[PDB]
This record gives sequence, C-alpha cells and structure tokens, in this order.
Amino acid sequence: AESHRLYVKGKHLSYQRSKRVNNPNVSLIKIEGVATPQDAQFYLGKRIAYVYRASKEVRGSKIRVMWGKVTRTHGNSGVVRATFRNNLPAKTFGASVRIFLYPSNI
Amino acid sequence: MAHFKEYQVIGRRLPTESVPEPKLFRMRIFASNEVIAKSRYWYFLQKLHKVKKASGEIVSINQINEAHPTKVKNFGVWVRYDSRSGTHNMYKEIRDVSRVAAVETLYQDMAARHRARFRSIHILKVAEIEKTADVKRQYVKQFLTKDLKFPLPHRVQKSTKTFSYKRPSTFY
Amino acid sequence: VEPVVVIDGKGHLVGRLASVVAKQLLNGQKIVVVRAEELNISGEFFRNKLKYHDFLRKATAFNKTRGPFHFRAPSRIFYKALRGMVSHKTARGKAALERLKVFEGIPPPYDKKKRVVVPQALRVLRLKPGRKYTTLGKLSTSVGWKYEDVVAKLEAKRKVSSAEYYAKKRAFTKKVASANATAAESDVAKQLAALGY
Amino acid sequence: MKYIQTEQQIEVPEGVTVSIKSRIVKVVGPRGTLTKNLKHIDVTFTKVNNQLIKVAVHNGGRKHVAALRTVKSLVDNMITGVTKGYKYKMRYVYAHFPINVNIVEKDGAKFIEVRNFLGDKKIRNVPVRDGVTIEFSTNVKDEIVLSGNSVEDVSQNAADLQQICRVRNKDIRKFLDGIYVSHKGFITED
Amino acid sequence: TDSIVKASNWRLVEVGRVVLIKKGQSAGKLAAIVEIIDQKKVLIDGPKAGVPRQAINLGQVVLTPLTFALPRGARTATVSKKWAAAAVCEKWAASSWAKKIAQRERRAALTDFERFQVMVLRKQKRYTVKKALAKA
RNA sequence: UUUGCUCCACACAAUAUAGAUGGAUACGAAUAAGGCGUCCUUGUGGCGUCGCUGAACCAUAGCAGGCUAGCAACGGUGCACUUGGCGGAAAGGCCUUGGGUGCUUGCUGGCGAAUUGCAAUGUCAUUUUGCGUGGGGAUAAAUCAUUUGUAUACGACUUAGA
RNA sequence: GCAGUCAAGCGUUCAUAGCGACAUUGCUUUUUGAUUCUUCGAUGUCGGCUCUUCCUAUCAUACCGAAGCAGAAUUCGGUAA
Ligand SMILES: [Mg+2]
Ligand SMILES: [Mg+2]
Ligand SMILES: [Mg+2]
Ligand SMILES: [Mg+2]
Ligand SMILES: [Mg+2]
Ligand SMILES: [Mg+2]
Ligand SMILES: [Mg+2]
Ligand SMILES: [Mg+2]
Ligand SMILES: [Mg+2]
Ligand SMILES: [Mg+2]
Ligand SMILES: [Mg+2]
Repeated sequence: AESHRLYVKGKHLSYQRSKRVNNPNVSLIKIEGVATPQDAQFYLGKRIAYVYRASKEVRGSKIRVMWGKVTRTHGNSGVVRATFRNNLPAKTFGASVRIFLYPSNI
Repeated sequence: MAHFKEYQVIGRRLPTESVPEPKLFRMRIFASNEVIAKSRYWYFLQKLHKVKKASGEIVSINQINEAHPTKVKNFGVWVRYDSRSGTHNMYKEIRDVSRVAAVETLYQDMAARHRARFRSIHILKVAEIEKTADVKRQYVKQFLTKDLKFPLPHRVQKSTKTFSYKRPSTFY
Repeated sequence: VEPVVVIDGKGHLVGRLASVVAKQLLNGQKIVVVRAEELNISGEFFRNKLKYHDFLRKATAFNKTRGPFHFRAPSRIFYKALRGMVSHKTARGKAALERLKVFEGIPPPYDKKKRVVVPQALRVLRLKPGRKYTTLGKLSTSVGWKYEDVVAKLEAKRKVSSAEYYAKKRAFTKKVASANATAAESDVAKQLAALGY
Repeated sequence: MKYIQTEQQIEVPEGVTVSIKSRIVKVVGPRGTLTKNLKHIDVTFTKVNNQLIKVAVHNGGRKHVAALRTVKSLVDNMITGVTKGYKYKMRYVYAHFPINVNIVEKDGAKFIEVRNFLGDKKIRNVPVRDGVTIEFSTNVKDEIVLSGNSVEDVSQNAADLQQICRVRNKDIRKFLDGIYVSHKGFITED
Repeated sequence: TDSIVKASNWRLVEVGRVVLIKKGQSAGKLAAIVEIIDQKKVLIDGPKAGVPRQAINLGQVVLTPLTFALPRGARTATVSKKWAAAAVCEKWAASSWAKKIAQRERRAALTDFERFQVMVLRKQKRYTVKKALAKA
C-alpha cells in the first residue's frame, strides 16, 4: 500500500487561554475530520504524538517524539484539549500531531 | 421564553371574618413558567383591584394547552405598550397554530418594530378570528388567498466545510 | 486537506474571505488567493471609494514615507485586510503570512491547478439580493492601480487556453463515462452496487 | 410589507420577438432590434402565450416591487420603440441671435453643431448617439427631429442638445434661449 | 417569430408539496406541506414516515420535486390516505436524490471486509474499463 | 598560478526543518440560474437529466510490500532514452511519438516472515552545505594607489592609464 | 462668536427674495469668566521677524442654485481649503 497511516492527523492550534493569559499545560488540537464535540468524544483518551526531528542523534534516532493524550473536547467545532508529558513548545502552533487509535474501544 | 406558556391563574384576596368566601378573580397569563405567571397575576390585580400578594392568595394555576395545536389560525391581538414617549394601544394580527406561538411572535414583533421590551407590553386580548374577511391586516390576508403557492428563490445551502470545490448554485 | 489551497477570489467578500484565510494560515494551511481583482466588497462603489480616500488621507505628518503605506493593488488591498486579522508583529504572525500568496489573475503554476471557493465568503450566498456591491479591480483602478487592462488581457488569454483544455476534458469524460456505463449490468458492477459503489 | 407575489403584464404585439435569457431582454420588431440588460433588478420573466409575458417579484419589499413596473415599462418602451419608433421634436427659441444648428462630420462621428447661440463665437457640438437620426423639419420653422428605436438614446440625445444651450450669468427667466423638447411621440403613429 | 423566455423551475411551497426534513428529530424523513402559515413557516405532516403534524420553519425543510394532490389543512388520516394513494415513497425512492442518500448510508455502513471487497472489485472493474477504453 | 573554479552522476559526513506521512484532482459565466448528454432549422433552440455538497473522484491487497510458477490480455503504470507541438504573467510546466526495460492484485498457485518478545514516531521525507570518486566545461575582473573635474566636506561620483 | 426651529411683523401687494420681534434648541474653544488638576530641587514669560503644516465657519479664484436676477453691479446659498 502507498499509505501506511494508522493515526488521524491533527494540528496543534494553541495553548488554552483567555484573551490575554495562556496556559501552556493544556494544548488545543484540531483533529482532521472532526466538526462536532460528539464526534470529538471518540478521540478522548487517545494518544497524541508530536513527532519532530533534530540534528543530534540521541538514541540512534534523529527523530524525537512528544507524547500526550486527548483529555476533553474544546468548544463547539470539534477542537479537543490535550495534555502532554512535557508541554508542546509553542513554536508548533500550526504543526501536525498524530492522534493514534489506541487505547481503542472501537 | 422559548415558547410561552398560558396559565389560568386564580387568586382570591384572603378571607376575613367579615367576608369569608371572597370573589376569586381569574386571568390568562402568558409567561415562561409559574413563577412569572403568579408575578404577572399580582401585577395586573394590583392594577385592577385593591389587593397585593400579602393581602391575597393564589388559589389555582393551570397551564392551558392549545385545544387544536395543529390548526393554522388567524389571531387578532390587542396589546397596550409603553413607547419612549407615551402609552399606546395596538391591534396586530398573527397567523400561527397556537396562542403561545402567536404571543411569542407578538413579543418578537413588538421588540423588533417598536423596540418594546417585555416590561412595556400588556397583552389585552388574543382572540382567534373565526372567519376570514374579518381579518384586517394585509400581511396576513396575503396567505388567505385560494390555492396559494409561492417559491423560495435564492436558496443558500449551509456548508459544513470551509472550502468548496464546485462554485455553488442557488437554485431551488 | 491539501498541501496548498488555491482560492479563486472572484465573487467573495474581502473581510469574510480574509477572516477565513487568516485562521487557516494560523492553523498552518498554506493558501494561494488567485484573482484578487474580482473580490467584492459590500456597499456601493462610491462608499468604498470614500472609505479608501479616508484611508488615503492618513499618513505620517513629518515624513510620509513612514506612515500607513496605502497599497493600491487589489491583492495588496486584500493582504491589508488580512493583516490585522493576523497578529503580524509576532514571529507566529510573520510565519503565518509567509504561508500566503495573493495574486491578480491566475498566474503560472496556479493556472493549471484546482481553484476552490469559500462559501462562507461568497457574495451570492451572503449578501441580500439587491444589495449593492463594489469590485476590487474597479476600486483599485479608481484609487490608482495601473494594471487593470494588463490583467484583463492576460486573463482573457488564460480563459481561452483553459476553455481549450476543458473541451478536451469533456471529450475524455464522455469516453470514460461511456466505458463505465457499458461496464454496468455486469457481475462486478452489480456487486459494487450492492456495496454502495 | 413583503408582498407574496407581484405581477406585471408585458403585452407583445405581432411581428415582435421578445427573447429573454437570464435577464437580457432582446426585442426584435419591424423597425430593428433592441437589447436591454436587466440584471440589476431580480425579477422573473415567464412567457404565457406568445402575446403576453408576465414579470414577477416573489417576496419583494416596497423598493423591490417599485422596480417591477419600471421593468415592465422598460420592456414596453423597447416594444414600442421597435414597432412605432420614437420621435422627439425640439424647437429653437431665441430673442435676437438666430441659432444656426447644422449636422457636421468630424472623423466619422456625426456631431450636431450649434453656432450663434446668444452671439457666441463658440461652436457647441453634440455627438449623435447611434440609432438616433437627425432631420430638420421643412415647413416647420426651427425644428429638429431626433428619431430612433431607443427612447433612452433619442431622449438623451435631445436632452444633450438642450443642455448644451444653457444660458450662463444671465436671468434665465428673460434669456429664454435654447433648444427645447416640444414633442415626444412615435414615428408611425396615427 | 416565436418569443422565447426562460421559465426557471422552482419547487413551490404549496399544499401537497412533499418536503424532506433535514434538521431535528425527523431528519431525513418526508412530509407533506399541509398548510402555509407565513413565508417562512408551514404546517407539515409526515404520517407514513412518522413525522408528527407540526408547524415547522422552511429552513429545517428541503422541498422535493414531488407533489401530490392534497386539500388545504387536511388532517393526518386524509394526508396518509392521499399520500399512499399517490405513492409518494415509491416515487421518492426512484429519484437520483434518494438513491444518493441510500448510497452514502450504505457506504458509511460498510465494514472493513466489505471495504476490502470494494477495493478488489474496483480493481477488477477498472481492468475491463481501461481495457475497453483503448479499443474504443 | 601550494591544480584553482564550475556543472552532472554517486558515496560518506555535517546541517537543519513555522512542520510530507495516498493525490493541490486546472473551463468560463450566471445565481430571479446553471452543468452534462442528445437532436436539429445551430439558437437567448428542442428534449432528457443532475444538483439538495468533496460523505466525491482517482488511488488503494503483496518482507515500508521479498523470491518464484503459470492463465487471460495487449490493457494499466514506473524508469531512463527519444519524436513533435504548446506554454513568457512568475513561462521552467502541459500534451504527445517510438522502442527498450521493470512491475502488474485482472485470475490461479508455491515458498518466506516469528524472538521488535503485550505499546514506545520505532526512523522510509526534503533543504542546504562540505569531503571523496569519475565524466565534462570556462580561462576574468573589481578595489587601493596614480589621474580628470562634468563631481565633491569626507566617502561617493565622473574620467584617463600596460 | 456662529448656527437652527416657530412666525406676529418689515419688505408698494406678499410671513419666509432678503430680513424677522416674543420665545426656544444647539455648536465651537479662536475672547473672557469658573476650577486649582499637572508643574515651586528653572516647562524661559508678550509682541514682531522667519518658516512649515493643518481646520473650514469661503474673502478671492473654478463650477453652479435663488432673487424684489432686464443688462451692469450686487444680495442669499451649494460643492469646494
Ligand atoms: Mg492561540
Ligand atoms: Mg477550477
Ligand atoms: Mg503615485
Ligand atoms: Mg447679471
Ligand atoms: Mg500495486
Ligand atoms: Mg521639584
Ligand atoms: Mg530648563
Ligand atoms: Mg523646552
Ligand atoms: Mg463647507
Ligand atoms: Mg459661495
Ligand atoms: Mg483637504
């Protein structure tokens, strides 16, 4: 197969924020194809990886991963909230994350 | 006020020794719920009689459902409202299937056209016009023509996506 | 869902299109806006010309080469609209505006690519019928844009070549649909129709 | 008040083909052809029986159904202008200086020149709109006849010839001098 | 010598106009316009498909091309009688619109093995289609 | 001229990534109108049909896709090479011709996969650079200093000099 | 200081060409009153000269509308800095 994807694409939109104060501990993720909080309830608990690259090779890989998970839904249009083990770096407001289908209940 | 609810509210003016069994005044009140319904009952009985809530009681409150909620009816509504510079009486006509939907249309209509809030408006009467040609307003006499049909030009279809690939058409 | 999204700016309202495009650029989607000279603005032409003259009368008093640079082209009018919908003084806003290209007409590569529309911004879907509207090319030419005729000539040539392409494409689509409708009433076609295809 | 459905009644005489596409009306009669672009109105044209065309506004306000009778009159003016034609007769009014109006040819453009308007050395040129033909009436003194298929072209060219002969810096109640429309009518009417 | 006027085909809001509810509890069921309340509000009734007789906006409603002869203000038994006499559901299910609704419901109801079979069959049909395209 | 410079191919390093993870999948115009198919007297034509979203279409099975045997067909597709035409708006791409060379899941078979141990992006992309190999290509100027005065506070400008 | 509304009246007749009493409603900060809010460990205090820019409540110039505008000259007003 030309496609080997086993995740759902998402975009790291922004941190959780008010008008003037942001919370870096909670990130907002726009999952592709979700346009409803009832659709977003499928992806709750699913693991998110933000896969990026570096130059220094640390454990035999120039590719590093930030792991986290979807916790709840955000708003009316299918944006969800994610929490990561270390928070997403805020230069990735607009970067792609991967929402894996595990831990699967369906 | 999602839809209004009509209540009969019956109140008494508390019985004394000189007058036991008082007179049981009754109204029809359009309100969101029984709290507002009893409040409006006392608001209008303080306009009509020497009674207030402390010196009276509510004996009954019952929701009056529509007798035929799926028959399209012409309603004449006599209403009194407070403008910015006076008090006026109006008579409007509302075509709808129930009295509470007609009164909701009236309240939206009055707030839109005359900027009249809920506090300004007294519903003096809602009565169904039982026969056509007692119907007095043109905007409701339009729909009482024989074999009425009209099209809906310029259909706008709501898209769920932020990008379309077709340059959409407004036919209907 | 595409690597870049080419938006045909014809028939769109400038602020609605710019509010769509600004959020998409900040969300990380690369956008080309072609044909920015057919963008509409609600309100009549004289209203929008007076609005641009109000914009034109304000520049830095002590040195006019520092003030609000009043860009005249329709693409730069749209880009001025889209700045101020993007937080452009930050690195995130500069990175988001680096994802945007706005053009007059449909130049090369984007002439041979699929152009999309944004129905939240389309004039025929948003304005009440009978409301007056202006066109960005006419407004730009009245405020001092010098290439309305060049864009029109090049657009007529583009339309001629694309119509030739579409005549060939209709011939091929006729052949393909004839071959597919022949393939109907077969066992494989009936099994696909059972599965919904 | 948002009237449900307003109708107007364009009657089409014999020999007249009123072909209407989207909102581009094309009226072809014995005198020629006329084309109008009514794409600014939002009305609906329906042909009934080849001698009648209804024009309609569905869910229209007062300012919208005001334009319906305007549209009916515009298509009626097209029909009348291609059956009977249009003919506007103008008179020259002067006190002392005779107004010398000729038709001149300037690199293929057909102007009407006006000399000696109030003793001016300025020659007032009015171009002739296409479709409008100009003649000067024999046996009627000081009359110019502008006739054509289009009431808009004919009446605007008559208005242009009037407005070029306006009096400046003088009491225009005394200096009544100019070219004025004395008649509006048709070419073959009886 | 013939007048030619284009006569734009609109689905009218009329009594007996079959509509398709797109929003709400019914949401994909047919009903019949029974009375017209105002420009934006009608009384519909969908007794075979289960839609209650109700006052609905014309914005939760898509007019279908189908129309059956129904008297104005007809009650639910009369609406069901005239509906089943005029065979509205059979005329609706033959249209290319209802076939598209049925097709996208079937596609969403496909399982993974059925999607695999769709792939295998699409490649099989593609072989014959592309083979005949070269010959013709 | 411490064999300099540049181009093409491959090999190895370093460098990073405003963020690949099946495909940016090309009419124009109107929206109180159109798209497609068909027919004719070729039109602002007749008839049929569709929309009510791309929820589409194309692609999509194989050790991240191995090795091998056939059947049917003469199709599909990749790679270089090649023939011709088109494209200047930022063309730098689009369409073709012929043979070669793989693959083919259109259909039927044979063998392999394990132990990454119950999951760890489990690494498959494309930017710049360097270095090295083997195949080509080209063989200048500019600045200071001297000079002019069409210039000039100084720079700069403008001239001249094997 | 400048506008506006009403109109008894002036204007040969005629309220409103141009004015307009008795009332009444506003604008501006270009005068002057009112405050004492900033400045008392220096904000240099009038006028002139010089020079630039801005406002329009337009004197002139451009184009016009009105008159008790015949012409000439005026008078009222509009766009206009
Ligand atoms: Mg944010
Ligand atoms: Mg396109
Ligand atoms: Mg300039
Ligand atoms: Mg004078
Ligand atoms: Mg394959
Ligand atoms: Mg001090
Ligand atoms: Mg000091
Ligand atoms: Mg100082
Ligand atoms: Mg002024
Ligand atoms: Mg003046
Ligand atoms: Mg100015």
